[PDB]
Amino acid sequence: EAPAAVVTGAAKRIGRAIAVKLHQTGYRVVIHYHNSAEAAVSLADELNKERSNTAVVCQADLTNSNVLPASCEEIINSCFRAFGRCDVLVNNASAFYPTPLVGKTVETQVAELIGTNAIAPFLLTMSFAQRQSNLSIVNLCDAMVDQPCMAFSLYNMGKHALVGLTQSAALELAPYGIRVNGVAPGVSLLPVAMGEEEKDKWRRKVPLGRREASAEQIADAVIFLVSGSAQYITGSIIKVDGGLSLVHA
Amino acid sequence: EAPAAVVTGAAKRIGRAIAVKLHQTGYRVVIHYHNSAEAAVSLADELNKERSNTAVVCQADLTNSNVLPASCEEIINSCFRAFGRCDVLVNNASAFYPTPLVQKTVETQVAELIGTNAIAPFLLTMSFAQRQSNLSIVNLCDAMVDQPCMAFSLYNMGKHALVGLTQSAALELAPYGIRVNGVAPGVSLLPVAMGEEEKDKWRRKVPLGRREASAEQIADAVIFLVSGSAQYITGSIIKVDGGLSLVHA
Amino acid sequence: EAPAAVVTGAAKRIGRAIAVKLHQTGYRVVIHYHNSAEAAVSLADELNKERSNTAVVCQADLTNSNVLPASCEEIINSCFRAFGRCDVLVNNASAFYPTPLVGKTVETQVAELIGTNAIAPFLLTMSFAQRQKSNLSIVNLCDAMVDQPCMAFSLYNMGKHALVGLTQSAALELAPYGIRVNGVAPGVSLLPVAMGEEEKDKWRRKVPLGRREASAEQIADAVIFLVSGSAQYITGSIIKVDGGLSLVHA
Amino acid sequence: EAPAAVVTGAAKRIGRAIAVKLHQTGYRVVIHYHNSAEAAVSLADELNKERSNTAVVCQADLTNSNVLPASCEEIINSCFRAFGRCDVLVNNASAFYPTPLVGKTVETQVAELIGTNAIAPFLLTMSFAQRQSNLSIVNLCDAMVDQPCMAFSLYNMGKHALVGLTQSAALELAPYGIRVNGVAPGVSLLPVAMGEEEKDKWRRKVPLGRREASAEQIADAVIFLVSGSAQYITGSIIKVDGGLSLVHA
Ligand SMILES: NC(=O)C1=CN([C@@H]2O[C@H](COP(=O)(O)OP(=O)(O)OC[C@H]3O[C@@H](n4cnc5c(N)ncnc54)[C@H](OP(=O)(O)O)[C@@H]3O)[C@@H](O)[C@H]2O)C=CC1
Ligand SMILES: NC(=O)C1=CN([C@@H]2O[C@H](COP(=O)(O)OP(=O)(O)OC[C@H]3O[C@@H](n4cnc5c(N)ncnc54)[C@H](OP(=O)(O)O)[C@@H]3O)[C@@H](O)[C@H]2O)C=CC1
Ligand SMILES: NC(=O)C1=CN([C@@H]2O[C@H](COP(=O)(O)OP(=O)(O)OC[C@H]3O[C@@H](n4cnc5c(N)ncnc54)[C@H](OP(=O)(O)O)[C@@H]3O)[C@@H](O)[C@H]2O)C=CC1
Ligand SMILES: NC(=O)C1=CN([C@@H]2O[C@H](COP(=O)(O)OP(=O)(O)OC[C@H]3O[C@@H](n4cnc5c(N)ncnc54)[C@H](OP(=O)(O)O)[C@@H]3O)[C@@H](O)[C@H]2O)C=CC1
Ligand SMILES: Cc1cc2c(cc1C)N1C(=NC(N)=NC1(C)C)N2
Ligand SMILES: Cc1cc2c(cc1C)N1C(=NC(N)=NC1(C)C)N2
Ligand SMILES: Cc1cc2c(cc1C)N1C(=NC(N)=NC1(C)C)N2
Repeated sequence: EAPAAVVTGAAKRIGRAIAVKLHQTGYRVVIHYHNSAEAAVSLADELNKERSNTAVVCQADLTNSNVLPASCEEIINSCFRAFGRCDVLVNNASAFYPTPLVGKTVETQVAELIGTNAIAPFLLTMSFAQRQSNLSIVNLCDAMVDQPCMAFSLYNMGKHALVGLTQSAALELAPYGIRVNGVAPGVSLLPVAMGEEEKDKWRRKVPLGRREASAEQIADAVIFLVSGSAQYITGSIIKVDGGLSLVHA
Repeated sequence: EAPAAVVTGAAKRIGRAIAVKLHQTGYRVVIHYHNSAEAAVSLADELNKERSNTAVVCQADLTNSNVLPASCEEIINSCFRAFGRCDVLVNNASAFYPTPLVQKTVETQVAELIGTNAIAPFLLTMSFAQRQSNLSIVNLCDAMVDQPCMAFSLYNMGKHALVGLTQSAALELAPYGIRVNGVAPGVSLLPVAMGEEEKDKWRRKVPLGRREASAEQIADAVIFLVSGSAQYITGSIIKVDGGLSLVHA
Repeated sequence: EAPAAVVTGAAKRIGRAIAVKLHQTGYRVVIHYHNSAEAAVSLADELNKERSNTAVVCQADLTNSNVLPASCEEIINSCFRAFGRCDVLVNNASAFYPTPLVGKTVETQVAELIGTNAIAPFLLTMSFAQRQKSNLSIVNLCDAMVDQPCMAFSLYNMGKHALVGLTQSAALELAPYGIRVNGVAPGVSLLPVAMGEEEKDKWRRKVPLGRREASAEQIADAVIFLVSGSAQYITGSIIKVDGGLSLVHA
Repeated sequence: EAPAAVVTGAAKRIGRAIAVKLHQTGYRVVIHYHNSAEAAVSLADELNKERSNTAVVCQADLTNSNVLPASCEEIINSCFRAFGRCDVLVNNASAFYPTPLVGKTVETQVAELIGTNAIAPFLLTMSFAQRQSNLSIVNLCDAMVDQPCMAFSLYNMGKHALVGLTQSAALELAPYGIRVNGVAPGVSLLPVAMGEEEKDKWRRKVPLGRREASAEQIADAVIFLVSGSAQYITGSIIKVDGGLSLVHA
């Protein structure tokens, strides 16, 4: 009987790529989504047409609040309800937007950027662990956290917190046989609303090929970390950035 | 006239040593505190005896909540109301306690640990910057963040987020001439409630002299970073750890 | 036609496991060695028994010297001579022993530890790149514990740090030629056969993930990933394979 | 009696600023140099005019070779011969030039870049420690070593090695009371042969003031690390880079 995985923010883009590649490897998947209901259901439909009763959707807001723990617990519960087990958690969902130091309130900005990128991963990790084979968690990090975009403090804080979670949880969950690792893209699929000229400015900075990573390339590193070929790896973050983080100003 | 500094959690231990040292260097000081009212008032009294009208107290809970932004605005504002300027911010206040992944409600644990260690520092940084010469911010980090204590995930997340804030704010505030740096203790004054035997266990691990840092030694590094001797340093984090972080398991 | 790989220090242990997995994946290999001559020749023999003329050996001392560049060029040359191409270089060979700051001379310690761990990797990378005439890559065997080093191993540690710098520098510089450069950083893997079990257990007990050392094959699995089409966008990265060891405070 | 310091490559630029400031602080100094004999003697003359018998020169090639240990041993001996003691070692001398992977031989390139930047620091460290109040070593590192200049692999290798030495020697020498630390410039005094256009190009990248560090600014951080205000600091590398290393491509 097939293992099962939760992928957060899996309706589109990198999360969908990761859900698809896990499914093709033999996983049943929970496709978490927030606003993208149609895309989520559409993906689950495609996956179920390939193998029946192997995909489900689960809607959750991952903004920080006093109910975020309940929400995270429910996402994990959804995997146990559909599949009877939960082998892999992929923390992919991420809010990303500028929060200049010098319109959402600042309260909202902190709640969304810290909640999605860091607090929700921690609460999902807690629920995943409490409910417990090749068990692992993969966190989607950011290769450029030490050379950040100007005016993105809250986003940067959240991704650095996520690094701290990866290490702390790797350490504490190791005795339970749960590995915890990260994949850190540089530039991968560009924002939908980004103009082509602005996309090319990013592409030209990448040493390896002057192009963004495909979603599938990101997913490839996720698949490695969840596989038997990574059974000794925990607390590691693999950059998948085409050399981008190595380029000086 | 004399420059002014806000020091958070400045009633006792390291924050106290920082407040004293800045005051001895010629700063007027706001001593922020949460529960230690008697100690804070007592410190202001002692400093004011040295030089009249140079120390005040400001009480605030730095727990994350929808009122935290207003609280942080108020702290900065207290420095302006007392001293008519605010030249230095020291983010020292910190909650610290275990938050096991497998085990106060979880939402309280999040609010306290992430609020004090990261979100309060971000909001203070915003309030400080907006209100704006040798301007700088010093964040109290942690030298052991990459080799964390077992079961301290939320604390570790908060301190990693603080590293992210230090970098992101250094970059963003550099055009305004505000420097942003960190000081990362290893083992300094041990928890008052920790037994002498457990304290000795940590002391024994420290290569440089088999002892913890004094609060004064931590304050020394803060003083350097705020000084004109650090005029070109921003985005740097100075460990003050006696070599502890270099020691393998 | 099959690709070809050079693996340094490939006679035994992790270098051996790397050569074997590459060979199992379809690579032709050069097994470089220094003192383990019988093990190197027998390994290549067992590989050639599996598939004819798919393995050669090349002996070289990788101590720093004025002849080291020539040796390194010859190692790369031996891959082109045998197989007509060189797709993969694995810098695996390593000297490891204490060099306290406070039976070899210091100049010998410098030459062996900096030579094998850093200078020879640089010189091999140079010859590798220059000889290029679809998936080219270099993998450098780093060390997960380089920021929490063993007492009295300054030269070793300096060599492994330099190796980090080479991985980054060569990744940036070689990216325009489509050559990826990455690292694998073991924590504790195969401990010396001769180390007492009670000593081995001291190390094993410190590892979070299973209180055991990595197998050689576990280390090789990461190299195999980095050289594969699943890692085509990865360059300049160093994957720790340490079971959480570098996370553990003193 | 006044303490004594060895500064390598001290005839010009940053090493000169370091020797000057150490001298202004009360230290007697050994001004090591390789080719700059006139500039070295001129500097010794200025310092001895200020305080007689407080400065000496010592010539040495720091290229790697089988006699480099003897040369490093002699530099340390020259401090004992002039001053009767050796309290501080500043590893400042550095060769810097491109060594592309694709008129010096490669053997020479290796010997010069790895010897000056790494092996000579190790051998000086060894001799410093073997001949042994407030003892310390300060290594001049490089803030940009993780985002290196294209075609500078040997230089980068040497500076990364120097980080490893800083850590390993801090750990090993701590029991003897010798601290070991680093200062990592970003862009400071720009090279002798660089056009105005190219100087401005680098200046423009620096967040904090769009200018390079002064030699004195670099020296200020060295002074801090050897001072009594740094007595618990060992194994630390302080970036002095005006935020340069924080800037993405
Ligand atoms: N793409 C890139 O270039 C890079 C990506 N990364 C990281 O890789 C991962 C994937 O990147 P990418 O696919 O571009 O991510 P996206 O920006 O496309 O976001 C992924 C999903 O996050 C979900 N999400 C956003 N806000 C919330 C919220 N409040 N509650 C719940 N879910 C929410 C959304 O779900 P929905 O649509 O259902 O609302 C969204 O589809 C991220 O973690 C990202 O930070 C790192 C660096 C670069
Ligand atoms: N001591 C050490 O060994 C180490 C220290 N550090 C860092 O150095 C800094 C100072 O350390 P140390 O002096 O030991 O710290 P403490 O643990 O003594 O905490 C400092 C102050 O933080 C304040 N604080 C705690 N919770 C809150 C809250 N909810 N709202 C507002 N303020 C709050 C308290 O104020 P009050 O008393 O008024 O209630 C407390 O006195 C901290 O940031 C710490 O993380 C890092 C590594 C180790
Ligand atoms: N095993 C572990 O726990 C760890 C391993 N590593 C790294 O992993 C890699 C593989 O480790 P492992 O298999 O244990 O390494 P070994 O200690 O077994 O050494 C690997 C090979 O290096 C060769 N070598 C040594 N000196 C020279 C020299 N002067 N000239 C040429 N070749 C030489 C030897 O070849 P010969 O036998 O033919 O003389 C030896 O077999 C190394 O780079 C190592 O540093 C990192 C962390 C820990
Ligand atoms: N300046 C900057 O922007 C940056 C500097 N740094 C580091 O800061 C330190 C000082 O920088 P800077 O003053 O610009 O350095 P320089 O390039 O000016 O060199 C310092 C001295 O090193 C000596 N040196 C060079 N080769 C040898 C050799 N073979 N043997 C002995 N001594 C030798 C030279 O002495 P002589 O003149 O007597 O021949 C030279 O004057 C260096 O370690 C450098 O890497 C780091 C990053 C940036
Ligand atoms: C550089 C960079 C980093 C990113 C990033 C885009 C770019 C260009 N993304 C990040 N997170 C999320 N959630 N979405 C997007 C907008 C695609 N991180
Ligand atoms: C190792 C260690 C890390 C610390 C730490 C103590 C120890 C032993 N402290 C931290 N933060 C806060 N707020 N207080 C205290 C308890 C003093 N970090
Ligand atoms: C970026 C940069 C890094 C440097 C550097 C200059 C620049 C611009 N220098 C380095 N080391 C030595 N020895 N001299 C010089 C040339 C001044 N490192």
